[PDB]
Amino acid sequence: GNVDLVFLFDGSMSLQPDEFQKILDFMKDVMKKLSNTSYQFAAVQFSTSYKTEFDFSDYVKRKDPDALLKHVKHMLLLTNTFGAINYVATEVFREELGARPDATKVLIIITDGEATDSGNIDAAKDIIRYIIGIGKHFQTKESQETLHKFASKPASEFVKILDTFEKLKDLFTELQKKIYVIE
Amino acid sequence: GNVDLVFLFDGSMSLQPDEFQKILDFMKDVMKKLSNTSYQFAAVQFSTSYKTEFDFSDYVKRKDPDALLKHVKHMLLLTNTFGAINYVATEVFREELGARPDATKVLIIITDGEATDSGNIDAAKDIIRYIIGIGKHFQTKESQETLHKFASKPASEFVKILDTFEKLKDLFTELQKKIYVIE
Ligand SMILES: [Cl-]
Ligand SMILES: [Cl-]
Ligand SMILES: [Mn+2]
Ligand SMILES: [Mn+2]
Repeated sequence: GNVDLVFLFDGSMSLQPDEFQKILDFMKDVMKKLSNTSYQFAAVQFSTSYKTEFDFSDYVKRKDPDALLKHVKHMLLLTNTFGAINYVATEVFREELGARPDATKVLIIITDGEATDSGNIDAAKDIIRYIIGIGKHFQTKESQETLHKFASKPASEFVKILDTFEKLKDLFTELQKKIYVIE
Repeated sequence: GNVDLVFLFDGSMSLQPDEFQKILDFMKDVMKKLSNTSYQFAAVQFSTSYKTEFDFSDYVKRKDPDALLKHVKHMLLLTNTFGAINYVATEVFREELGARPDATKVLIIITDGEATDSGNIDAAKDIIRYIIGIGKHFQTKESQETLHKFASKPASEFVKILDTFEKLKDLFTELQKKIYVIE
């Protein structure tokens, strides 16, 4: 059926210009591949606070991915992941913002560091949540587990750990192998 | 998993140059949208006889549909669909020709007239068969009914009827709404 997918990307102080660009490229690639499908998209940059770069209505109005993200500016601040996730659940997934009523909700969280805040993401528990942890900040198994709480279960399918930002290209390659025209 | 898909397109005399071109356009549109996925394609033109325009190996070596179908010459003869389907079953789905051993076999038959031969297609029965009947030769319930025996069950899912070749543009729009990234 319909799929309303939200990209919640890390814009923290740790990211180098090229790394931030690779995150933007990844989001665009998936969007272009899935253009003219039953998917609709929204994008929110998060660091210390949260900013919807374009919401569902924006995408519907102008499907152009490159145009939708042409305005993004790297925040360069903290990594308040609990707040960011709750922000999507209540401020982005809204009918008035273009979200479709009984559409399946999906969240693709991309981050390069552990969350600097805490609390709960209970309000977002019914959204299908994928998280992509990139870079040396996720070298240890300990740091990787910290991401499970944000993603759906099992972690084996929903939590993806990438050692480099270059690997985002590999991940896109792999996701395309999972694309099918369903009966 | 892996999907080996063969397009079997009508090259009969009834087809005008632009109608035959729209059939090719449909095939290429499909292939382009499904590029870099688990799908691999082969195309066979049929009329009085049959011709593999490119096989699975060719597709793999040069994944460019436009380049893959540039030499196609409209046969302009009859409509031997029974023989054609049997040819795909035994002369196209072959590992030496690029077909993957246990990939799901799918056959997309595109035609604008009733078969001019008879027999059976028992040998192609394990292949998921879709048939697209286009035009004036299918304006009666009887003519449309004859297409059923070539496709998988139920006909309501595997038989597609288009009043015009223009409609192949519509059909492609429709099928894309069924494109999803599987878990
Ligand atoms: Cl950081
Ligand atoms: Cl004909
Ligand atoms: Mn960071
Ligand atoms: Mn014909």
